[PDB]
Amino acid sequence: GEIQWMKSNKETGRLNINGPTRTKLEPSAFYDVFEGSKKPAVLTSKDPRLEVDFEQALFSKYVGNTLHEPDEYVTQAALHYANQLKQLDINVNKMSMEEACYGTEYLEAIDLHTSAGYPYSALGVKKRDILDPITRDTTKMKFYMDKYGLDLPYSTYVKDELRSLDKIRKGKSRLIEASSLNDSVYLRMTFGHLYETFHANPGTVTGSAVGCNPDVFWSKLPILLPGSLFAFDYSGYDASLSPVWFRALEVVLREIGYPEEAVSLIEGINHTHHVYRNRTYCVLGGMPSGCSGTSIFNSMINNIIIRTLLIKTFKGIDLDELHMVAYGDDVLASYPFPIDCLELAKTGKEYGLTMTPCFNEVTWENATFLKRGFLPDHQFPFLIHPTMPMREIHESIRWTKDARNTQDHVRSLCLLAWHNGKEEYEKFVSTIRSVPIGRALAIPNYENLRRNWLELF
RNA sequence: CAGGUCUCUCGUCGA
RNA sequence: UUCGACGAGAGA
Repeated sequence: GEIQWMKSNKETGRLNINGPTRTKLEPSAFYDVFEGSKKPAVLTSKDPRLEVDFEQALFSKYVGNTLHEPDEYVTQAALHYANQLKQLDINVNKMSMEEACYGTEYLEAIDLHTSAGYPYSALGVKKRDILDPITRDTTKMKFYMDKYGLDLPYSTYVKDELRSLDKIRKGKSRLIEASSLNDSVYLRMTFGHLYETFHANPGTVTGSAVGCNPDVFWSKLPILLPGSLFAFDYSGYDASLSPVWFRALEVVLREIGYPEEAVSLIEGINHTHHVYRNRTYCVLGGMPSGCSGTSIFNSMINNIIIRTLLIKTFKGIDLDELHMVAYGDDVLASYPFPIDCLELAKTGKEYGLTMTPCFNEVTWENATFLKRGFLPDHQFPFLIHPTMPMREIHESIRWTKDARNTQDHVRSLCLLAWHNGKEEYEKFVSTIRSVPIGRALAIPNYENLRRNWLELF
């Protein structure tokens, strides 16, 4: 992905989208008793902690484009993935606007607690001023889709969140491309049922982990991915995607029977306009993260990428012998034979992909997925714990958006940490008990946590 | 008053 | 066990 041009809003006529510059994160009741080095991200170029120029850092991720267009390897990869998807019988029909707006069983209603995007926010219209969970009315929605059309620009904002200390001085905050309500509605209408299918089917048919629950999914993976394991992460996945991957995504959607009217929306996300503050810019390539279907499309593309890199790098691959699941850029995969990932990553560079783990042999003992390790339980080794490092839980507990959430916050971290074992857990709970606010919390005991988890099977 | 698309899990109030 | 509204945490 590559920024094509960037121009004044006075020159493009776009209303300006200016978000808040101050963080909602503040030191928690446990800032003092736990060690950590993450801080809230830089949100303005004025930030004292900055050691670089902000806006060049913010946009440095768009590292250009390479292939615009499938070679035969991309093409066979896309069709193998698309053929796999056929067993799901995805309904390529349009969703009503009412379903796109207000939800179904496997499609959540549009989130009424977040911005309505360009132009509404600059105009002071909120989603809840257009959509209504009780009436379930869509005439106000249709009116505004008529008034402002489709293919509106994405409102860029900096994500308020913790980052590593390295990424503070280097202005390496992450961007949110807020979707306009109009585009959310239209991409939900045309792809709602695909979303429904992917949400109801985490696994190795969709090749997607969206909708999994690591507590029980981790024990399912060694069955789902038999044979030898490989994996990697990517440097700046969404911004590194060249248009060829969006043209492959269109082949896949075509093969499962979408009409061209639907398939060509994908070009409307491979080619995008964004409004950051007072200036407009335009990107070719690259997934706009806040867009509808972004996690699903990124995972589909990832299935295309892996297959493409398999058959271009080695002779005599049988794609039908590949198992994989992706969650965005995160990949876990298996093949009857060990796969040289250093070689794969190299091929990935020929397509603009910067892929990252030396190339250690991937084992269940060292693999990670969704930032969790894998650790067979001692009593029952056919049941696998998702392990989250204690450093990350320590970093989390030192901050708060509202002291009213301490119990929920600390409870949620307890359910993540215990998988690291009784010793590490009791040390965690004990530090929490070392401040008065810690002593007031309801904290489960490891044995209860372990028994509850054991009973899930 | 603002700051995306989502998943899971937990909690609070109901059925 | 299941379903709705709201809040939270982690992950993508």
